[PDB]
Amino acid sequence: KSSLQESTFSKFYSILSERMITFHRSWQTAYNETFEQNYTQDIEDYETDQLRILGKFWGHLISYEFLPMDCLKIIKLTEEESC
Amino acid sequence: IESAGFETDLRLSTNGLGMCQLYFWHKIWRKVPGDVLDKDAFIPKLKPAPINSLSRDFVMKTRRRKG
Amino acid sequence: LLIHRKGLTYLHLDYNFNLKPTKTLTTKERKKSRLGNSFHLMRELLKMMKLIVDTHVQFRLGNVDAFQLADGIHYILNHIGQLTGIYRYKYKVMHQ
Amino acid sequence: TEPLLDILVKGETRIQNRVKLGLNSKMPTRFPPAVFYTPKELGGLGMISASHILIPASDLSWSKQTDTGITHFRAGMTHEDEKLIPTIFRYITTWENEFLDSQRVWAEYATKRQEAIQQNRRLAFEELEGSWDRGIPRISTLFQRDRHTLAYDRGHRIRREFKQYSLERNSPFWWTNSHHDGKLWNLNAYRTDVIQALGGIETILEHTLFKGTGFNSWEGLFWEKSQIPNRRFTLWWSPTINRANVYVGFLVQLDLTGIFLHGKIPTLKISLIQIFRAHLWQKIHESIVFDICQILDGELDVLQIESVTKETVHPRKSYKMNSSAADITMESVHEWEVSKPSLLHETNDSFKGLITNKMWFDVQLRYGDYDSHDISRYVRAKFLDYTTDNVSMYPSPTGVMIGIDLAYNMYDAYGNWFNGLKPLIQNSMRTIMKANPALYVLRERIRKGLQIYQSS
Amino acid sequence: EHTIFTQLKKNIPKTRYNRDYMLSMANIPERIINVGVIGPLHSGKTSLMDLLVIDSHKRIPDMSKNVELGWKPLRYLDNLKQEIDRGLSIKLNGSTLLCTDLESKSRMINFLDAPGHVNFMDETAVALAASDLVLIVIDVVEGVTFVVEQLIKQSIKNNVAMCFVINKLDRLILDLKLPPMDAYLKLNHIIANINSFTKGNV
Amino acid sequence: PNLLFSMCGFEVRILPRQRMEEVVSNDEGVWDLVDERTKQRTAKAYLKV
Amino acid sequence: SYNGIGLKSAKGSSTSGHVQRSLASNN
Amino acid sequence: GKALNNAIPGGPKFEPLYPREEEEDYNEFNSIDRVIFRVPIRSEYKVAFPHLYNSRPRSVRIPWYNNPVSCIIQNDEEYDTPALFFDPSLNPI
Amino acid sequence: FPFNRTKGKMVRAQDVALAKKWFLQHPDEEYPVKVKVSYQKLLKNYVL
Amino acid sequence: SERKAINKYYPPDYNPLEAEKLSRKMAKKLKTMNKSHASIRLMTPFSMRCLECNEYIPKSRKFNGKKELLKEKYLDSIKIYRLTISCPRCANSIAFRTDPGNSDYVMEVGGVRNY
RNA sequence: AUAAAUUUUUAAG
RNA sequence: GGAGGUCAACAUCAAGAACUGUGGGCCUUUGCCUAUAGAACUUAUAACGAACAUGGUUCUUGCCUUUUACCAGAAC
Ligand SMILES: Nc1nc2c(ncn2[C@@H]2O[C@H](COP(=O)(O)OP(=O)(O)OP(=O)(O)O)[C@@H](O)[C@H]2O)c(=O)[nH]1
Ligand SMILES: [Mg+2]
Ligand SMILES: [Mg+2]
Ligand SMILES: [Mg+2]
Ligand SMILES: [Zn+2]
Repeated sequence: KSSLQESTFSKFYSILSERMITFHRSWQTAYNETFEQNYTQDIEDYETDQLRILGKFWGHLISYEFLPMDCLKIIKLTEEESC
Repeated sequence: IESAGFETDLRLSTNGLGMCQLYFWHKIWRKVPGDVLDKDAFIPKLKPAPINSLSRDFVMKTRRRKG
Repeated sequence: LLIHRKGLTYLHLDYNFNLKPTKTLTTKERKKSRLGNSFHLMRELLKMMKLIVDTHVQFRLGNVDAFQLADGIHYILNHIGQLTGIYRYKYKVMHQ
Repeated sequence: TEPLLDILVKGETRIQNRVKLGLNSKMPTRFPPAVFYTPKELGGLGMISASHILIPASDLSWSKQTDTGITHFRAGMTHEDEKLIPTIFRYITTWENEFLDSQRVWAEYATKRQEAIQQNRRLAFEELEGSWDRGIPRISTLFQRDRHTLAYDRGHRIRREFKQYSLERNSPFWWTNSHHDGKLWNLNAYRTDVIQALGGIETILEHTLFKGTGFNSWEGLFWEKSQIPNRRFTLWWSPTINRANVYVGFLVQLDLTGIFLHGKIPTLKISLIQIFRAHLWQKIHESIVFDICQILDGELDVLQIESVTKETVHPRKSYKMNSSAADITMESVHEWEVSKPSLLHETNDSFKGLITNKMWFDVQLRYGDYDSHDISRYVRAKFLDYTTDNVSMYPSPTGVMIGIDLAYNMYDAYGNWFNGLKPLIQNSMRTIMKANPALYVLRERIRKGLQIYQSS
Repeated sequence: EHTIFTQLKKNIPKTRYNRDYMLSMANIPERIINVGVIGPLHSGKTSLMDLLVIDSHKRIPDMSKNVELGWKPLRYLDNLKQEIDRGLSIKLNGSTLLCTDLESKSRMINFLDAPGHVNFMDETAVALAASDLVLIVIDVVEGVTFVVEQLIKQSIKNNVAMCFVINKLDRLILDLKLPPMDAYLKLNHIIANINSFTKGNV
Repeated sequence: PNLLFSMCGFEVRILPRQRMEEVVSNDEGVWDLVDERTKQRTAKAYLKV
Repeated sequence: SYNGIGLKSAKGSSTSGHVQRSLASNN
Repeated sequence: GKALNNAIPGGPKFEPLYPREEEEDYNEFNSIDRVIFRVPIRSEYKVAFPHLYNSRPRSVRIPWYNNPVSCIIQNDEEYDTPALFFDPSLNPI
Repeated sequence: FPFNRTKGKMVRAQDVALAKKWFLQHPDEEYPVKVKVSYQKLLKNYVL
Repeated sequence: SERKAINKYYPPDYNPLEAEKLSRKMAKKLKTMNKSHASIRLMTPFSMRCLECNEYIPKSRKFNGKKELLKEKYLDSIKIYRLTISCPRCANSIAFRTDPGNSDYVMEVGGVRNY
């Protein structure tokens, strides 16, 4: 939520979440669960701008494998169900 | 090579009770768990190297000191 | 006797060894009347002594207590920073 | 960079150490960061602290070689209580992100403009509002008034750089013209974040005199006018800068008042004296004592009081803070059954605890600091101290103590209590705090010192 | 600075047994004997040679009134500054003196006091190669630990007669407080335990 | 492997992502150099003052 | 323990010289 | 601790006594490529064996090394326990 | 010390340090930072 | 005896308001307090020309000089002061007026202004 | 698997 | 004559691990060699004090308008 106020993405929050992941698996579970919570429940609120922050912020997490990658499976593309 | 600091580690960690002595008589020797010639060994760069290769480390170093 | 001998009669000492002017001073007074760290330092020092000797006095008078005494001179010896002002004329005392 | 972090720290700590010399101190306890970092609109200096952070300390010998990373953090700057403070570099977007945004934005504006041209429409000026502040040329600059002239201004950068040579005063921003480049940054968010980083207006003003002026709410305070004069500053923050937790300093009671000074603060004496003049302290004391003597006069009926007589007070007792003596004394028509001592607001009392005849009152004024602004504790401390003591004289070993902070305009009373008093003293005091002419003479005069108007 | 050592002819202590008479013993080869003293850390070696010496010599300049009744043991054979501050013994140091046996015949003896730290075994090898017999000095409390085993194996390896000393008996009662019986049991356990590693003798 | 230079007050160490032998996500004081066409990031530019 | 991190001493550095291990980067 | 500008985690902090470390000859000797990192070399080593682990000491003193490892055992609990008694802490022999 | 000996000589009243043995020993644990700082301070004076 | 002095020793009794009354009575009998006159060190803003020795006070010169509260009061209430300055060459007193309505001074009795 | 804590004031000009 | 004294004076207390006297031989008294007698107090994780202050000069810093007063290390 704070990262969405910054008006532009910053490497700050990426390296923050990365250093926070590797310390304890509870933070693994934390970021995974929050990924599902965001993408599923909470996206409908954000304007197309803040989406530019989220997109890259999760991009840095996935591309370097911290996320991990298979957790992208939640996404499903259908005309019927998509936002 | 692992005993560089051992004694004081022990003697402090127990709050002065205890003692240690390191001595070399039987002249035992042992393999270093690495493989002496490998290109892919991981050079930790300021960390103690992982046990999979300690030998490629030690040799790649001694050869740098010698020449 | 050292104050008046110098010719200054308008600086009064109280009985706690605080040195206060009894008047507003013309300039040449302030010049004549600047007293150095010798005097003032010794003033502060006596002020300490008088202070302790007083605590024991009020013990002797019965006015205080047994234990309240010891707490008393403890309080002095720790709080001399606040109760005296010796720390002004030699700042070295700040170590103690 | 290690050295520039170290130099920011030394720099700020050095300027703070310059204001500290501005009075007399280096002392940490006198100057909690609320003093420096509260924005001017609340009366603090309003400096912008970039030096707290924590500074990577890693491995002097190796960092000459590898760039080991950050293995450790040395403490950047200090405090008594930590709190936290925001630091600028967080509130200014990094260059990367601004150039990227510049490229996407100017691409989008290229397209949209081609929409206005091809469809012969005009820019909605709302359709462009989303990106209005994005881009290194800062789209807003398109629409400034003077653009027709500015297109004939070229070579502005090199001119800016050679302004070094033709005039003395530096121009700290030599790399932009706010005309051509717009405005590349903003802060004001930082402002609010500091105010709530210190605990908000409610905790901040605990440090000031704001409660002494009598104003109930902050919002209506205009100050007076952007530079705060130095005197007005030391008054405004005085109950911190002067405080009883001071490490070393020499207690000196002011001339005719009961204020204590720790050490020597240069301005605080002149400002405080010019608040308390014409022996205003005595006038306060005798004012309150007198009015309580009237309210006791009217009530002789219910309380069975032979005589309410304010004694003849030794002239100095008002501002003598060591030992006090009874101002108003009481007398029993029939006789009185009093209770064990309590606070003013403690409800349950068994009035059959004691039986006495004479009661006495005291009014003990005190000008409080941010260390101890709590009264009731002070009042019970006094009352117990004296009533237990042999020296302090009272017509009977039963009485009531009435304390007041004139700095925070607060009060309380820790007495012995028999039926009928508390319902009197509560209401009556609640009037007196807003009543007496004297206390009103303060509350105007402090307003003269701090230069405050209540608008609206 | 470097060591602590006495340089004059007139300050050498006075040897109540008449040194001149000792040097005469040197003519008789059978008479003089070489004993080294070896044993693990803080077994009391050097402070034992102290007992021998200050028994022999009449007046030693190195005695403070303190160490003479000493709370702090006088350590005569220490001799190096580094070994004084380090608290340890480093370079081996001996002495030569004649002493009367229990039958009152006097014999000349060369003690070689070796260091006791197991990194300095290099200089116990010297004490073996020189000395004719070895006193192996043992702590009753510490018992015989592995280094003692190596001292008796090196002794019996070099064909050098052995004698054991059980030192630090004060630490037994005055600290551990063992009942009179239990101490004796402990001695049976040690003396029983050392014979185990001496194959040809008991 | 490095290519150093400095302009204005910025000092820049350019490492091509090739020869870094490892690619680690790094803080915001470090630029990513993006090719025109491939849209990749081939080099990190480390910045100091 | 002072391992070679920190300052030669905290006098002119105006800080408290308080150093603490970084929980951030370890593995 | 002072001469080497080192601290025991509970000990005092002093001044350098040799304020200039800044001089460094760029040379092959101590280069990383030539060093093997095993064990961190904590300070307590450098205070313990000052001449060994610590390159270029000055005005350093000899630490005194070791003592006998006191086994002392006493009873403050019962006054009527005897003076000589076999304490359960000891081994059974 | 004064205890093991059982004999000795008088020492001037201000020469018996009662509080030295407390700060020569380790700081312990539960103590807040404020007193640990004091142990360091006193040890510094002693060493000097 | 410090230039910045926090306290002043008072006699042990000293009813302060009583001293305000008795001192208020004392204020009439003294010569200095009642002088109706004043002495101030000041400057000459508009320069000068002396009308006796025709000496020139060139632009702005320190003087020990004399301020007087004027019986006039500008408008309904504004204070207006009259200053006097002695000439260096000759003994002569020149006076000022301060016009609050017209910020600049206007002067009289013994001097003229340069244009 | 961390337990690492600088200060602090008076006079004169 | 013994015990003492909150009595005094005069010696001595930091060094070749170290004191003093004396006998004998050589040089020519000193000094070297040899022989002999007596060595209180203080010293080895070094010192008269199982404790612990200040000052002067000279450098290095730290505060930072200047001087006292100072910040913390070193040598004498
Ligand atoms: N209880 C007790 N302790 C002793 C005895 N003898 C020596 N010690 C202690 O043990 C330590 C060792 O004594 P030393 O003889 O000086 O040490 P060492 O024998 O030289 O030890 P090395 O230097 O290795 O030869 C000393 O610090 C003594 O205090 C003893 O007879 N009884
Ligand atoms: Mg030994
Ligand atoms: Mg002047
Ligand atoms: Mg001058
Ligand atoms: Zn004239």
